[PDB]
Amino acid sequence: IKTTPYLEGDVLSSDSGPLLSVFALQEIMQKVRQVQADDVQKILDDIKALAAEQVYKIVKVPSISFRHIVMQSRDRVLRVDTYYEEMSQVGDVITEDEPEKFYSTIIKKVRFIRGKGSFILHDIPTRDHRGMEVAEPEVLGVEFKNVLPVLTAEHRAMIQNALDGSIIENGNVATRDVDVFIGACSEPVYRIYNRLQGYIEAVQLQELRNSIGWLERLGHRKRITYSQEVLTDFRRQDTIWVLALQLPVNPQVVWDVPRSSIANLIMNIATCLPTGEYIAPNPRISSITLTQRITTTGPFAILTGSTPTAQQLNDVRKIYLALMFPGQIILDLKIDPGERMDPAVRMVAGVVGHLLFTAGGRFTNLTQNMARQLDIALNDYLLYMYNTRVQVNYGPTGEPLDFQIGRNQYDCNVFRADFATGTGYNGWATIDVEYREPAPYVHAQRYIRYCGIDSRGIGMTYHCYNEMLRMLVAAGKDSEAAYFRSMLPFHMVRFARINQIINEDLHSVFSLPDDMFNALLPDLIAGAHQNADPVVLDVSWISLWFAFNRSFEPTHRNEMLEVAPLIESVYASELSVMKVDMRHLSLMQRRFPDVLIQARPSHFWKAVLNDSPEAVKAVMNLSHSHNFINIRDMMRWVMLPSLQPSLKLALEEEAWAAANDFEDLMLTDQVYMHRDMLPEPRLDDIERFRQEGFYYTNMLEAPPEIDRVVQYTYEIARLQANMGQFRAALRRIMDDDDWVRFGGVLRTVRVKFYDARPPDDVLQGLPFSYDTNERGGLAYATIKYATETTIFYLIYNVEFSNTPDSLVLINPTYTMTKVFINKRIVERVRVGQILAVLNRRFVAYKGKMRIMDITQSLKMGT
Amino acid sequence: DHRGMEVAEPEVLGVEFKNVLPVLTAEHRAMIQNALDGSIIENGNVATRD
Repeated sequence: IKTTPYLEGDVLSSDSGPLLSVFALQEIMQKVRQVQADDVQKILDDIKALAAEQVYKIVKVPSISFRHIVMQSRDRVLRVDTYYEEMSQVGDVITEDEPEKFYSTIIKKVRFIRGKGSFILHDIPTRDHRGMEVAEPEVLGVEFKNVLPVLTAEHRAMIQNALDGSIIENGNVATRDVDVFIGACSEPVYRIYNRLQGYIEAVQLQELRNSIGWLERLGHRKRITYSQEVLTDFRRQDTIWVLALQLPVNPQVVWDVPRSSIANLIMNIATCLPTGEYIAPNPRISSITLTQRITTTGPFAILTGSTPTAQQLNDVRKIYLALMFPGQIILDLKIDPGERMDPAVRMVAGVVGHLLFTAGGRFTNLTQNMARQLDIALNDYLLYMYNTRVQVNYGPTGEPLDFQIGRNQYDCNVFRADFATGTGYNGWATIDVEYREPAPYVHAQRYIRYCGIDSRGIGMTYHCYNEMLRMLVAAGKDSEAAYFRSMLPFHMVRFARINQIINEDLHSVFSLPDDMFNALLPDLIAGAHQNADPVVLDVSWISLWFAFNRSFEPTHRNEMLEVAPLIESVYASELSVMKVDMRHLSLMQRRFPDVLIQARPSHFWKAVLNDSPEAVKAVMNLSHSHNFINIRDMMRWVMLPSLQPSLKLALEEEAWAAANDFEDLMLTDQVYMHRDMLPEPRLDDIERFRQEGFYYTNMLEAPPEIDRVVQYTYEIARLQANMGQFRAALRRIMDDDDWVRFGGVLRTVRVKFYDARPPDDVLQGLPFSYDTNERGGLAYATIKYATETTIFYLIYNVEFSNTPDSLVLINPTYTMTKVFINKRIVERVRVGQILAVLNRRFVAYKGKMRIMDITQSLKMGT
Repeated sequence: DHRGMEVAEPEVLGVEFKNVLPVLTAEHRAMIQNALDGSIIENGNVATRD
């Protein structure tokens, strides 16, 4: 099957060009760009990647959560957990001038803790010892290698046997027996791991059966193309089932998002629209000699023999898109002052648009302007008269079609456009919407039938076509009357194919709800679109004639159709996660009023949308660029009740529950400034320095005293900077030797470990930045209240005593700032209790367990 | 945006006072700034437009 040829510049061609779905996507994006104007394969692949989303990581060995530092001694070593530094390094600079940056950073923090907390064990290694199953040293949550060579032999032996005593303990659960042992893990990720394990130990095989049944229901509805049943091999007891997602999605959740009509249309295009070809009713007629084709003289004879080019091809496929989407796509005429042509093409477009397009009834895909243009064009054609002379009887007004024509006085004024019933178009006294059975999607019960026919036709006509022929036989134009009489079956079969495409392939969650579809036309006639918004595209004149002379026959179905329930369920789960993120952000703001920063619903929405899958971000961005929202929409949408339960949402809720303590999130406000003479090694007598070593930090181990300390809130700091005595005040008060606090707001802090002398910036930086703008301003030099601040852990290398050139600070200097924390990050512990972190219960499934989920396993598709 | 509220910049207001800032004291500038920043922006509807 190949399309009928079209002229390309000077030579005919019959190639299909780009895909129809790609064309629709680029046309809609270009249109919305023009809307705002005062990659299509990338976005399609971004939508495709939504299926490949994976939440829980099946890992061989849990991540190491501790490490050690040893310095010239056997009794004690320093220990540190890596969780705090990994939590801190994902930070970003914070100012209260940017609430959206603030809350986007918080969202990044909680997403990081959720992602690092979600994991599970499958195939742990085992070793044997005297018939006892013992875990390997590497599977633990604590890694130690540097401590072994340096320690005294007795301590080495008494830690070696204790390490060897890590015997695997056996136990049984609902899935028979598994392996249990002790381990070490940090608190938040262990809480997330426990929550995930508790969800896993829940059993919902009945939910699996219901999901299978819904899949089969949708499958026999889509029995024309969807067929995949693999259930025969699933039933083996040596398996583990992870029901991470509930498949019977609820369309109300995804249809509650305000101004989401454009995004829903665009992603329905992405996931359902098929690819076709454009075929003439009589193939290969464009190759025969033109003398055969242009038989005589007339407007129809002039348009006969013309051939289209790429512009008309694109406009014809735009027309077909509008026909396949009645309630979302409307059309108008592309009008410019540069047009010049025969009015014959305008007359034929006028006479044919009444047959091709529908108005009134239950749905209309034309504008009032377009309907009026079609009416005046048909008036011009009916008044146009070249080979005969017949009588005409005009009416009282100057309206189009307000006359009577023919030997019998026949009223053509019915064909004047009216949206109340649709007399002049295909909605004229013919049923088009009907209900048969409860659909698998509970909001898309309707069936759309053009011209009242169903594919489940030879020689059938319909009402509008019958009175069209009645018009034309009253007008006495028997030439094109016979032409339309002969061309009837092609029109009927093409509209049957369009009906089949509309009713069968397009059934998805993204179809417009029935109430909104019925209320679209009242909103259109009223003029105020309070609920939904369609889009209107421009199309040329002769594209109508070429559309009536062409057809649409599919060749390749949409490849994404095999995972569309999966991607839509994931998409709804993402919406639910974002909504609960909004809720918990609002609650956290209420919970901590004195130190958090006030933001608006728009700020919260942008913050929660900043970290999101790319397809979701792009579709929301384009929808909200096309159509607007206000604070009222956010305040309503945050209060709506519906949610989509999921493992992802449960993990998010548990992440918030662990993040109730905002201080544990590597955020604080306990930053202080106080001059300390920076300690340095004496480096005079070599042997004692080698035996001792030295390490230092700016840690505040205890909170400072309530007296001899001042506070600077941001407003006082701003006013002092605007005055210009900020440096003087700080200088005098620090010459007074007092503590100072930069409290009021949350500051991100980084942590970093140093084995040598660092650059001077981290040594003696300041919590603020001071910039002296040009003289003659309103407010003089200004202050950025918060900037990069880094707590540092300085531990020198004893070997570098041979080369002090990289270790001497040349000239003595002061240390400027200090930070207070309450949690333990690095602590000095005696070697007698290194193993004191082995306090968490690790469980693991056997290797022979086959652990998976069929909803993600189905994506093979063969 | 100040304290979560939209406040217009001080130059949209048709008052020129850049010359008298260096003569005021601490308290005077404090009350002048406190009065100035409180001119929030309210929302309204005109001809069914926001």
